[PDB]
Amino acid sequence: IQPYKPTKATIWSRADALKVNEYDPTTTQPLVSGDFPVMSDEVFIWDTMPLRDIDGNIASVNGWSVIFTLTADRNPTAPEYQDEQGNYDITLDWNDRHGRAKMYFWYSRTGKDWIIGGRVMAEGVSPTAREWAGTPVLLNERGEIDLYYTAVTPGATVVKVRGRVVTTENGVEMVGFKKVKSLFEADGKMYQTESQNPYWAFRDPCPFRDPKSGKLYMLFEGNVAGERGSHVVGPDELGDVPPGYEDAGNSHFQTGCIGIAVCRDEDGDDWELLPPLITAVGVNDQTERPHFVFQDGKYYLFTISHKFTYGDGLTGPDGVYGFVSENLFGPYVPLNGSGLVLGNPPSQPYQTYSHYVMPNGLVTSFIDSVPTGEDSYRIGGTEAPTVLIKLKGAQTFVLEEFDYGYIPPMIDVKVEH
Repeated sequence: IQPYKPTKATIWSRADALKVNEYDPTTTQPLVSGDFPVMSDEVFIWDTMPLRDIDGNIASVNGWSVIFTLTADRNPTAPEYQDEQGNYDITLDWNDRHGRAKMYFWYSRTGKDWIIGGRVMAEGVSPTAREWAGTPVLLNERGEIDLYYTAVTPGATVVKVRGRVVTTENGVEMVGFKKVKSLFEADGKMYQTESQNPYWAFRDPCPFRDPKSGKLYMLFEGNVAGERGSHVVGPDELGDVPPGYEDAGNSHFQTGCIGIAVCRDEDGDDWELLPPLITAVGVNDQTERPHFVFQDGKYYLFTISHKFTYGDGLTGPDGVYGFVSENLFGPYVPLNGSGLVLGNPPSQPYQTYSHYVMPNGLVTSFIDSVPTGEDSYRIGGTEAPTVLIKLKGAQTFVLEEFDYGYIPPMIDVKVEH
């Protein structure tokens, strides 16, 4: 016997969070311009999910880059959205996107200047009208794709649906996404359920093949199991806080975690829930969109979070946070000491969201709200400038800004059917 340390969740502690610096130029997203272009006059987009293989490589098909987006109609003539003066209020329409979300695809041979493709699944295919985020996995040279996504209301279930990408020299179609299969939902002993918390999270599947073992696994956002309000911020959740910073307040209401499941097969058909990789009790309620970059034989685990969802007595920016380990199952340590990788600038604290760090270092995000004066602002619902970061040991560094929605491929796949 070679004894190994047992797998345990890594705790993102209150003490770690006290290190978050909102004013670090190496970990701040570049300022979005108030004159940003808008990709569609018919729909809003937000969470953007590039087509990729199971190993994480961003993929084009016959030269076409492809992205999937959460999408919602714009409703400029809806009476519900007319203000006291009879003028459309975009903010109300934008805020209502989540309740009407559906998956679209877009394509381009340049990795930008995206051409809209429309719905991936015909209306009524999804068991839930709300289609929340996940990952489109390109499977093979026939163009078969497994779309892993979150079927929301009733409940929140990780699901997948098979279909195919078909290309011509003029564009791209998504065909045959007809049969949605239930994979798993929160269990109540590891991950919190709706019964335990009406505000529970269970979403954002990120399947991957582990580069070391070759086994399939999948990340997702959850909350630590237990009745809402029953969690305890104990010594390990508090961490090594400095004098005067011992009060946890009511931070036991913040219970985010990064979950992981394992597949019993190579096809991503039958999955088993494992205990969480990272927990943030007393620190943040929302560790969204967990995803990996594998680099230098290490595991870089990124998650997106909000200022608003911080534990009582803590703060930090909206943006991307992350952790690094030598091993899939930990232990992880916070990048840059605090966990913060790329925060929104405090002068434009909601400019972007739902970042996705790709293995080439490029980070894509969507534009939310950009100030244009002391009191005024513009809504996005369109892609933000891509920004390059460098991962170096337990540090990250922001390097260079690229065009709006620039998502170049890492591989090209020749597809025939």
